[PDB]
Amino acid sequence: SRASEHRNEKGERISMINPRVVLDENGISHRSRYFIMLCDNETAIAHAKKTSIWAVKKDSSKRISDAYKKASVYFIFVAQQTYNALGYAQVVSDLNSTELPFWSDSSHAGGVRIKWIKTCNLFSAEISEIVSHMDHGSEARDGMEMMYDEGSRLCTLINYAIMKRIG
Repeated sequence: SRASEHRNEKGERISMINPRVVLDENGISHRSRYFIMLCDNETAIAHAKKTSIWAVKKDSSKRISDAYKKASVYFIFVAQQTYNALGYAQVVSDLNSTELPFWSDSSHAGGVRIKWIKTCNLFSAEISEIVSHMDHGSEARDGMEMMYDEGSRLCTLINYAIMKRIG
């Protein structure tokens, strides 16, 4: 609990990576919010990367729409079996039950439009570690919200991994 007690002078929790970012007491930023998508279907991700659409499950739809209305929301995409990084995107529309992708099913409340920031298919060991511990030390649940510092690390690690493969 050295993260949870990392504070400014006023006792507000702050990010460990960016001290300018104030967090609530679950380590979440008011302005940039991050959700993990565990991808088990190569055809779905190929479709999502081409058409900039994703499906939101019923178990996480309410939290995701709450966040979309209050902050910038990002989805970080990771292969289910390996935690390979697949990319990250900003959510740029609210849930639309009419615009679901072909691969969705009754577990999904609706679709959202996204704007891709990075796309790749790469293993990053540090990405895998973060995802392995995202649910209070246990492995991530699909669609869960992560802490600001987790999202910021994942995005940088994806950016760095892509950058390094070009070289």
